[PDB]
Amino acid sequence: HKSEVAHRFKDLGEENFKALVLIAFAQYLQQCPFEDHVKLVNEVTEFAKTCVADESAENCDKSLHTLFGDKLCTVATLRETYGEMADCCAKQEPERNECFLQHKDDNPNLPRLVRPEVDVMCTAFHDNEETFLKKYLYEIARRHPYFYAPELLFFAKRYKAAFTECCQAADKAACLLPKLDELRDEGKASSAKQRLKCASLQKFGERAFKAWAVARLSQRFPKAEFAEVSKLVTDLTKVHTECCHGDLLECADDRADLAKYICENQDSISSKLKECCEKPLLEKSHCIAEVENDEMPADLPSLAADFVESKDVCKNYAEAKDVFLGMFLYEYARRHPDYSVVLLLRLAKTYETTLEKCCAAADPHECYAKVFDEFKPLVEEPQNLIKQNCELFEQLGEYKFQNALLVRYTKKVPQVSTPTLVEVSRNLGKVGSKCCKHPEAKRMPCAEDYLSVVLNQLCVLHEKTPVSDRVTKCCTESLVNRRPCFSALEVDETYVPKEFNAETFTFHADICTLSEKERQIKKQTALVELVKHKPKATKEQLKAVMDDFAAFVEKCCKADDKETCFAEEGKKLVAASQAAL
Ligand SMILES: O=C(O)C(F)(F)C(F)(F)C(F)(F)C(F)(F)C(F)(F)C(F)(F)C(F)(F)F
Ligand SMILES: O=C(O)C(F)(F)C(F)(F)C(F)(F)C(F)(F)C(F)(F)C(F)(F)C(F)(F)F
Ligand SMILES: O=C(O)C(F)(F)C(F)(F)C(F)(F)C(F)(F)C(F)(F)C(F)(F)C(F)(F)F
Ligand SMILES: O=C(O)C(F)(F)C(F)(F)C(F)(F)C(F)(F)C(F)(F)C(F)(F)C(F)(F)F
Ligand SMILES: CCCCCCCCCCCCCC(=O)O
Ligand SMILES: CCCCCCCCCCCCCC(=O)O
Ligand SMILES: CCCCCCCCCCCCCC(=O)O
Ligand SMILES: CCCCCCCCCCCCCC(=O)O
Repeated sequence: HKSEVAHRFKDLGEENFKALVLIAFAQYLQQCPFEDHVKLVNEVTEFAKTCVADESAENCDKSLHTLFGDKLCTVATLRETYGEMADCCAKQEPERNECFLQHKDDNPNLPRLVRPEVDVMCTAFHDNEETFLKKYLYEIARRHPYFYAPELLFFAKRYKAAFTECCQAADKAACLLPKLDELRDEGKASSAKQRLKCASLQKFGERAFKAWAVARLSQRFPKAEFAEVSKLVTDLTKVHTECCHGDLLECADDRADLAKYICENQDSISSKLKECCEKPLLEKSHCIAEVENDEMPADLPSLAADFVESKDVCKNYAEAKDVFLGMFLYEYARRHPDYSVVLLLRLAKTYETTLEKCCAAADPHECYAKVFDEFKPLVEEPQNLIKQNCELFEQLGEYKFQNALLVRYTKKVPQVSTPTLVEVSRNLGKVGSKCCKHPEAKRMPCAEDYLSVVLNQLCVLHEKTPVSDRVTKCCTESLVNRRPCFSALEVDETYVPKEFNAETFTFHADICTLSEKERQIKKQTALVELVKHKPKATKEQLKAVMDDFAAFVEKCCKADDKETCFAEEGKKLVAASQAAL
């Protein structure tokens, strides 16, 4: 109302307010120590409480943008430490605010955050939970300055749930370590996803983005009328566009206003939002973004009537090409929550190509009579890819599925570095476990959701240091062609076997003494090097060498004086292996 900071403090509650202020400041003042940020937070919090006590107390009617900038410009070492950023303080609002957005550091050169020992974590968590939690919130925020602050706070609350539970349990390490792995992977995916949607808006443009949203919103809210979906898609593009411009408060206000619109209109949208729409502002937009798909209307026609049979198909199309194509996308996607959005975009684009050709024909109805037959192969290709891979994740388990991928992908693009081949192949196997566990109807969307970040990881890595033309081609293909292109890659014909290196296939007794993870990575590193040396080896021959090594490790980890039969019984492996292939 009169005091933005008082209204924020009253909507958020003191605990959330303090945490969000810490995140916000940590993301701009990335090189100031924890101590100094605790101080900014306590000052902003005591100021906010004076505004809550009296909205017309001094400085309480200042904009939150103004107060944020004022406190940044108050920092004593700002020019010494952040240089150019201090020059933003010479400008007036709103130009000061825009100058700060430009001058955050993407890659602050901070050491990797090392996971301490369970004992050390659980003790620190016990002795001062808030300093432990807030210090890690600070460490993560300074390192991820574009991470949406409310989403970083939702992660913090899950970390705190994981410590509260696990620091009291019998086997602390057995409880905690898997939860921290899941959270790390979920957090990294959310950080990659957030960056990619903004890069993609810029790369592929606003039209592609609105198509993507029509498809997603129609799957989620299949009972909403097209005009409601189109209104939601218009507001969603504005939210996403503001959010990518990088102003946290503008992004939060835009999200909150859309959340409120959706909650005020549940009857026109979904029967699934009641619980989300009872949450406080902080959790409401988060909650909606995760909501389950509504059930579609039971009694939906064939799309044939409006999109093939109707004699007004070309007239309807020519009148507003993107609205008609959007209506097609809406009707297709509301019927297929089991499809990837990109599959729905391939279908939409196939229909566009066909109406473009055939609406420029004397008997349009004849030219486009059988358009629906072109959808058959497009739909099956990813359905088959999922069946074949999710039934291999069955036969094998996660680890041996990663191994099957390792051999498949090393043979397709053997020029890729071993660490990239091991990383992507491990990650693609963990996409198996996230998504092959889901029923049929959720498999292709789960797969899409996780492949988009996995293949972006692989591409970004790749275009910073290229190695393969065919990878570059798939990475610079259209949105809809990227995955099909990767899946179309054939075993590399032109690749020359890599010259045998004796070191690479030398193992010691330490291998018996590594975590499960490090031992899998050492083995997977060797496997890739095996395929790189002998790319001609077949399934039968590689299984034979793998089973030989498998039998070697088990024998040479049981034996007395292990490190010798590793040297000795291990040179027998490497000779027997070379000949055999
Ligand atoms: O690109 C990255 O930097 C990344 F986001 F870390 C990613 F590794 F690609 C990832 F998608 F997060 C992921 F961790 F591989 C994963 F989430 F897909 C997973 F495989 F671990 C899960 F199981 F979550 F799918
Ligand atoms: O690969 C891309 O860059 C792309 F933009 F995603 C696309 F393939 F062109 C598309 F977005 F799907 C699309 F074809 F333009 C469309 F399907 F979105 C549309 F044109 F049909 C509609 F009007 F439906 F938005
Ligand atoms: O974009 C999607 O993937 C989606 F599924 F359509 C959606 F995420 F539900 C969303 F509805 F678009 C949305 F962004 F989550 C939202 F609008 F519902 C919101 F409430 F989160 C915001 F806050 F954006 F309003
Ligand atoms: O078709 C499939 O099996 C798939 F799983 F959907 C796929 F993920 F797209 C993939 F094609 F396997 C792949 F992961 F994209 C890839 F093979 F292209 C690669 F990323 F692993 C490499 F590095 F080999 F290019
Ligand atoms: C999100 C704020 C609080 C986070 C508390 C967790 C700190 C311990 C784990 C940090 C190490 C990096 C994450 C990981 O690899 O699991
Ligand atoms: C002066 C420092 C104030 C900065 C605090 C930022 C507060 C963010 C509010 C987030 C509200 C949630 C909205 C949403 O994502 O739907
Ligand atoms: C081995 C890859 C991940 C595990 C599940 C198999 C995924 C293959 C199909 C993915 C296709 C969805 C996106 C698309 O339509 O292009
Ligand atoms: C000249 C080639 C040396 C032969 C050594 C092969 C090492 C690779 C085996 C990788 C094992 C993965 C599967 C398993 O656990 O058995």
